Amino acid sequence: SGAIYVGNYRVVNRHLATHNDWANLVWEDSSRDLLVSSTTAQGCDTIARCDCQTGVYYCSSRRKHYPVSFSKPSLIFVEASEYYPARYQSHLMLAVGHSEPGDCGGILRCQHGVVGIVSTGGNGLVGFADVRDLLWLDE
Ligand SMILES: NC(=O)[C@H]1CCCN(C(=O)Cc2cc(F)ccc2Cl)C1
Ligand SMILES: [Zn+2]
Repeated sequence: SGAIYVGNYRVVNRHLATHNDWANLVWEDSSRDLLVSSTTAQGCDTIARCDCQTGVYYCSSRRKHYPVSFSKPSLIFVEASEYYPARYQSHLMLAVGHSEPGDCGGILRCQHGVVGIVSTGGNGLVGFADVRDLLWLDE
């Protein structure tokens, strides 16, 4: 669980979106595992606009933050689940680091701000759905 709040936006993993997020939909993309919904109050997260490859993510299964090097956003094959058939998930960045199914929603961030959220993982790897290209979150 976990979301990014930037202005009147709520960014969540599309597979964990609620009835409320779908009834207030702005944008959603199954290929990225992302869903953005409208909120009434103001959100104060800063989104990073950069090409950083180092940062810190929160791992809720360990109740700890961890520093990682992560790859550049790309199309990576993701094993079938109860939410999706087997497919390439776009805009994904991988890191060596601990991850568990309930860790989805944990924020990844660099000195510039929010980079993305935990979306995939397994075998000592952790995958993050990137949000730095979503320029419209700012405006
Ligand atoms: N983005 C997706 O399609 C997700 C949907 C939920 C399932 N999923 C995972 O990777 C689950 C997972 C397994 C594991 F061994 C360690 C961490 C995680 Cl996040 C793919
Ligand atoms: Zn950065």
